[PDB]
Amino acid sequence: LTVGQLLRGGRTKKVRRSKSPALEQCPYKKGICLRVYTTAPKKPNSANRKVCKVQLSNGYKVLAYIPGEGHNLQEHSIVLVRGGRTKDLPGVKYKVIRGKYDCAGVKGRKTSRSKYGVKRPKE
Amino acid sequence: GGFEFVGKVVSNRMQKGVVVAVNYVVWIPKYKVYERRTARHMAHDEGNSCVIGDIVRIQQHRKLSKNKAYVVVSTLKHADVYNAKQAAVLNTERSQNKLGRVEYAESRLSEVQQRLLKLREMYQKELALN
Amino acid sequence: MNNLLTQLPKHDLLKIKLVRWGFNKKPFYVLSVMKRRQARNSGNRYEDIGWWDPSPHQDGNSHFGIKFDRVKYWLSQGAVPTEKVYGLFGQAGIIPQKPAPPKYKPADGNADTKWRPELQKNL
RNA sequence: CAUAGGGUUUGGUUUUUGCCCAGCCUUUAGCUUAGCGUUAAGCUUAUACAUGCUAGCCUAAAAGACGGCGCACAGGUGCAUAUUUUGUAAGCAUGUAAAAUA
RNA sequence: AAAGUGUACUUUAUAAAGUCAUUGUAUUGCUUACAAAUAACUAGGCAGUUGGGUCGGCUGCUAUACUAUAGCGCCCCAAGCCUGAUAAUUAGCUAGGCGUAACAGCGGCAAGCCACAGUAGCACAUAAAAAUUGCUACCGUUAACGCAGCAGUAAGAAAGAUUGGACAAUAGCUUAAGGGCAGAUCCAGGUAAGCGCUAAAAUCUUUGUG
RNA sequence: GAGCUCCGGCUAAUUGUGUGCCAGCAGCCGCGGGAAUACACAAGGGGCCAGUUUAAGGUUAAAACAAGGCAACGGUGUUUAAAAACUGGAAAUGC
RNA sequence: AGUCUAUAAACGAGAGCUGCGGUAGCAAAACGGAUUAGAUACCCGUGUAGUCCCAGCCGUAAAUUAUUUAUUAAAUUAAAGCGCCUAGCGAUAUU
RNA sequence: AAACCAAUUCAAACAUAAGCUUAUUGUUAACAAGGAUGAAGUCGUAACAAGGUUUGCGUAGGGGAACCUGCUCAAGAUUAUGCU
RNA sequence: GCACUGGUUUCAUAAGCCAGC
RNA sequence: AAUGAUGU
Ligand SMILES: [K+]
Ligand SMILES: [K+]
Ligand SMILES: [K+]
Ligand SMILES: [K+]
Ligand SMILES: [K+]
Ligand SMILES: [K+]
Ligand SMILES: [K+]
Ligand SMILES: [K+]
Ligand SMILES: [Mg+2]
Ligand SMILES: [Mg+2]
Ligand SMILES: [Mg+2]
Ligand SMILES: [Mg+2]
Ligand SMILES: [Mg+2]
Ligand SMILES: [Mg+2]
Ligand SMILES: [Mg+2]
Ligand SMILES: [Mg+2]
Ligand SMILES: [Mg+2]
Ligand SMILES: [Mg+2]
Ligand SMILES: [Mg+2]
Ligand SMILES: [Mg+2]
Ligand SMILES: [Mg+2]
Ligand SMILES: [Mg+2]
Ligand SMILES: [Mg+2]
Ligand SMILES: [Mg+2]
Ligand SMILES: [Mg+2]
Ligand SMILES: [Mg+2]
Repeated sequence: LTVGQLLRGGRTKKVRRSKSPALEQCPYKKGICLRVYTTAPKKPNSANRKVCKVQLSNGYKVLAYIPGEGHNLQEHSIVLVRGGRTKDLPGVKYKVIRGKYDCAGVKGRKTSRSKYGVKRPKE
Repeated sequence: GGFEFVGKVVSNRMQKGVVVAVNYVVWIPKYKVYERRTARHMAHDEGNSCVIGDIVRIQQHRKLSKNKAYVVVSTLKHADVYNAKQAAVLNTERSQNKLGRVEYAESRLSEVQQRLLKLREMYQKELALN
Repeated sequence: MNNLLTQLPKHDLLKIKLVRWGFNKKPFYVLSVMKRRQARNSGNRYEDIGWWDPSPHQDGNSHFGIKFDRVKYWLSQGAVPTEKVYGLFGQAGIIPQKPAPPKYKPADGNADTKWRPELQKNL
């Protein structure tokens, strides 16, 4: 650009979007489950992945993935949601933190207990 | 700052008033250049005879009105004003007589020579002062 | 940033005051010329003139620094030292010692423990 | 006291553009956690508030403020404000004027 | 003026002093210029609006400068003034601070300036002043109150500490009889920034025994 | 000594058993269809350490004033043109 | 007496629209005959608007190579003033 | 005292909080459309070779759908037998 | 009739086919 | 001479 163009607002700073817009720049958000069901992934994968529809405390509704093996989530259950995208599931951009208010940890887990909300066995 | 300015007269429509334009520059740290800007100032004219197009000098003064806080001190250049009567006389002189190719060229040469001779004398005087 | 004041107060007095600049139970003081009615550690000053370390060192002495020329200048202008500053100036020999009034109140029997609950817990 | 890159686009190569990762600084969540000394600190609501406390001291025209001095100092917040402000620079007449010392 | 003055007040077989009242060479200051985020899918804006003349603009008590901020207000007179103007969105500003070789970018800590105290209009308060001063209307609870003072409670939120001790020190208010007041401040309690040290005994540390 | 996390490649660190495109993993490329160093568990090993590993913000990994393109895709249909910026030029007439 | 253009204006293929005049040849649409599993297309026969003249409207093209100075056969090199682009995808959004 | 200061009282003027209207700010709606995505439905074969009628731009008309036809234009069309 | 289950098939799946219900 | 299922 010429000197004149630069002076007259020639350059504009690039703007980048967030990956979890529903969190409103917050690490976590509380919500209540509306529906719990399963969905199939895209090609070339094949499985029945567990997902739930949650309404956040700010009024937004998003799809959340439930990690681990098995869950006790039903409709009208309080959960805590964080960022994180499941690549094979289209439209799922959030995950449920396990071990918190209503969700419980995976039974029988021995490794990576922290990521699945399992306490250290005292026995 | 803003004690004194030199600018051009852009409005003489007020009673004992005038508007003067000023040029100045501002440093832009990010692009390392000077940006040219302009401003307008209203000044008090006691003579009340300024002409649009004059170059004048204004100086800081006590506030006189809402937008007038300067006074005109001096005029550095007077704007030209068309005068029909003088122009008509010049046209009559030009049409009074005509010269041929040779006569006009010779007259032009003589006039240049006389101007050159006087200029040389002035330059020598300047060197003598040095 | 902290440009020193130049105009003298019109409705208050100038004083020479001690400013607390220590640590927990490690006092340290700076002497400055400040308006009488202000915050203790306000940034409004006319000049910093000295420092004082009230605790003893290995040599058994306390250490005090002061500008001899500027102290006289501000005393002439009208700056009034506080009670403690008078003591420092009196001992340092800048000005004669200021007499103190007679005392009749029975002195405090708990001066270094009354205000320290940690000691009282052991007591 | 002075400028470091790697992964990826499936015939090969070259080239252009996009995407992801490694540092430092700052808050929460899961699991886990003996003690002492100390530095810097209380990062969402100008949402609604039970209770205690934060500014009084002195004197007296008949034992009492009505009078004097303070509350023009401290402490809290950032609603409003694009300029009313903030950050800087500049300007504003005179031997300070009178009188026999005849 | 860290001063002078008094048909004034208080203390004294010991007296120096302070208290109250009053006093300053003009008797507490206005103005201008430059810089500082987006923004044209905001193109016209202004009529007290731009300029000129008379009058007003108080709180006296040196003398001149031919009246010595100002459309700040009334009356009259001339048509001018602005034009990236006008209208919108967002934000307390400076700066310490964090990343970067720098340029640039972003805005937790100490301090300075400005604004505000449930909302709005007013009276005092000029010159250094309204959280803890008044009047009126309105909003929310119940004629009253408004914790954005310290501690504390409820709701909201992913996430916000004790209804603690002391005036011993620093700073401040009052007081000549040497005192009084204080959630400023200094200390303690609570919360895995950070920094330092301990978590094993040893001729009972030859810095010993004698 | 004590916990948290990781061991296909980027990136320091492997064997066994179970599962059989199921259950699940995943920052990116991607793993699982009966012979899995990538899923679950056991052992062994790597990193950091009273801490450790996600998530969410500021900045860097040259968005280009120092310093990018219109030659992968972008110069607009053409000309005239009293703001601004930069800056001297070879014109008119007659058979 | 210049370069460039923020802003503003004029000129502007073919098709299309309104009125007036003209209509040979050609030819959207339309109607028949064939081809083909189907032919709603390509091929053959007829054939209206249109193509033409005058007066208005519309302002759109795969509507040429960016403009200027110096050098140069070009090129290359260095400057002056602008417009446009910042992964793709997606509106008859609103004004 | 006819002056000044501190009060009570009625009257007139001034502006104003409050108050009224206001575009259209947001919520909301039967219904009719559009776009994006989804391991293995259906009809045709439009483009890529001369793609089997060269491709495409502007505009008009027509067709279940891709597409087809008229008018000018672009090449983003690579195109082999002179003379007498 | 479909539906459902199993077999067949394949590297695996879908479809197809076959049998039962 | 219309058609050529998915994954690798
Ligand atoms: K698992
Ligand atoms: K807050
Ligand atoms: K007094
Ligand atoms: K207010
Ligand atoms: K065009
Ligand atoms: K045309
Ligand atoms: K064309
Ligand atoms: K580009
Ligand atoms: Mg794991
Ligand atoms: Mg670094
Ligand atoms: Mg007193
Ligand atoms: Mg604000
Ligand atoms: Mg108020
Ligand atoms: Mg105050
Ligand atoms: Mg409140
Ligand atoms: Mg509080
Ligand atoms: Mg004191
Ligand atoms: Mg933690
Ligand atoms: Mg390795
Ligand atoms: Mg790995
Ligand atoms: Mg594993
Ligand atoms: Mg065909
Ligand atoms: Mg075809
Ligand atoms: Mg074709
Ligand atoms: Mg052409
Ligand atoms: Mg088919």
